[PDB]
Amino acid sequence: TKGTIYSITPCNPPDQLVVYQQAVVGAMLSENFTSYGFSNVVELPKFF
Amino acid sequence: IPSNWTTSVQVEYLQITSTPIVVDCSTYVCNGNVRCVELLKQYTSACK
Ligand SMILES: *[C@@H]1O[C@H](CO)[C@@H](O[C@@H]2O[C@H](CO)[C@@H](O)[C@H](O)[C@H]2NC(C)=O)[C@H](O)[C@H]1NC(C)=O
Ligand SMILES: *[C@@H]1O[C@H](CO)[C@@H](O)[C@H](O)[C@H]1NC(C)=O
Ligand SMILES: *[C@@H]1O[C@H](CO)[C@@H](O)[C@H](O)[C@H]1NC(C)=O
Repeated sequence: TKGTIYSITPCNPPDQLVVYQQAVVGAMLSENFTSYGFSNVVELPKFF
Repeated sequence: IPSNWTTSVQVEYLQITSTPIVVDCSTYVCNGNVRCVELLKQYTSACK
């Protein structure tokens, strides 16, 4: 119709998580959001 | 016997490290189809 264009991002990109002493702790993500019950999402270079 | 010398410089190069790569089995092959994931579910013995 007009000329606008749209990208198609995938729904669920893989997330990197960490475990220690047989429990999960911390998580490397892509979105500035607290997906799990973690109380803080420290923005860091190249990742959250 | 040798008398007073002159200086020179020689250059060498050594490989020291390789950029590591990591892969997600289920993303790579399934590509997000739940039924594909379920057919794969019986092969977790393999791709682990
Ligand atoms: C992570 O932090 C959250 C809150 O910051 C902890 O949550 C409490 O967990 C219990 C057990 O499920 C719930 O009954 C409470 O309602 C939760 N509180 C809130 C505010 O959601 C959680 O236990 C922490 N977990 C770890 C592993 O640190
Ligand atoms: C990330 O989330 C925090 C949470 O308060 C917010 O203050 C900040 O503006 C957000 N940044 C981006 C780039 O979304
Ligand atoms: C070596 O020594 C002699 C005498 O001191 C001098 O004439 C000559 O230039 C020197 N050579 C070098 C390469 O320094």
